[PDB]
Order: sequence, then C-alpha cells, then structure tokens
Amino acid sequence: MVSKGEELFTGVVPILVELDGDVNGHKFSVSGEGEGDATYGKLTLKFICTTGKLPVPWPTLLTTILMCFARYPDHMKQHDFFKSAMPEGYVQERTIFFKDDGNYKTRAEVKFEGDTLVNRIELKGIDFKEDGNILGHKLEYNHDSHNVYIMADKQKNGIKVNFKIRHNIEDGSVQLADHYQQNTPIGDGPVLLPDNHYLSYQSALSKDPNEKRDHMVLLEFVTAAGITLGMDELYK
Repeated sequence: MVSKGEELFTGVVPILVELDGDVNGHKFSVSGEGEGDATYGKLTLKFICTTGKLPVPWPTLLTTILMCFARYPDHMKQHDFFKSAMPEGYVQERTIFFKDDGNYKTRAEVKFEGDTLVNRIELKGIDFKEDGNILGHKLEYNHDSHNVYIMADKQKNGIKVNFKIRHNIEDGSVQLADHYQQNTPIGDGPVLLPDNHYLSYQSALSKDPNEKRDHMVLLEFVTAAGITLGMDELYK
C-alpha cells in the first residue's frame, strides 16, 4: 500500500513506449522498452520502428518518446508533480516548432499499467520541407544537454514547460526546435504543484550492433535543480 506516487519510484521500474506518428503523410509506429531508476535519474531504452524505415531522424523524436524518472533531491521533493500524479498518470502535450520548417504536435499518456510505466503517444507532423534538415535527414546522431524550465499551472492543476532544443547539423549549423509543453493529471486526486524549477537532461544515443531494424538505443540522465537569479555585473 502506497500513500504517495513517489513511493512507486524507489527502485527500478520497467518502461514501455508506443508511438503512432504521421509526418507529411508518412505514417509510422515506434515501440520502446527499458527501465527507469529515479534514485539516480536514469532511463535506458531501446526503440524500434516496427513499421519499417523511420521517415524522420531519431533525434527529432527523442524529447517525445518520461520526466517522472527525474531525480528530485530531498529538499525539492515537494516540487515533483510528475510522480505525484502516479499511478493514475498524466497527459503530456507538446507543439515543437522546427525553425524554418515544419512542426510536431504530440499527445501522450504516461501512467502505470500493472507494474510497468507506459508512455503512449500520438504525433502529427505538418509543413515539413522535403529538402529540409528533418525530411532530408541532415541531423547528427546526438542530442546535447539541456535544462527545461517548469512552472505551475494552477487552473489546470498541472504544469507548463518550455525549452529550445539545438539540434546539430552535418554541416556545422544548428536546427532549432522550440518546445511548448503542458501536463495535466489523468486522475482527480491531489497532485503537487511545484514552485518554478529546472530539470537537467543528458541523452546518449547509440546503436545495437546486432540489430538490423531501424532503431535507436537511448540513455537519459535527469536531475532537478533550483534557479539562481542572474545579475548583470553592473549590479554586483
């Protein structure tokens, strides 16, 4: 018997992900599996495009395909909306605007099914350029560190989240992907509404040498942190 969602994350938790996508009319499905351990903010997953070739680069899907696995330090545990909403889950919705190119709109449900934390997602992408960095597969196979800023959404009883991913391109340029995100509880019970804070992300992208299908192996580390008030040196 558990009184708080965070109690479900004291050990290793199995994960499943299932994604149905449609980008410029190219339809695909992705299945993922692995495990998360919130005590050190780790996720490890393997994803497979089960319908054939992925029509977009794996790195553009990475933010879409589990913030409940962040490590929140003791002094911040009262700000962890994500686990508080468990086991019933939360909905996570985004629009991601790729600068000078198309956009993804996503809706996901993250919730326990039996002992397993399951992320089920629909993604629709429109207005992409056939010869742009996305459909043209010009992204490097990596995803650099990023800090995502979170604030409470009082009226929806959830949170709002914005961040700007800088995807590296083969030619040395970057491709910006503006993320706008909202999460709301699935259940009707109380959740923690957090003060403003950060999640620090790292992601390491690899391939399984024995895997011949289109796939991505992913490791994420995620830890929560507070903010500091920047000051211009003039004011110090």
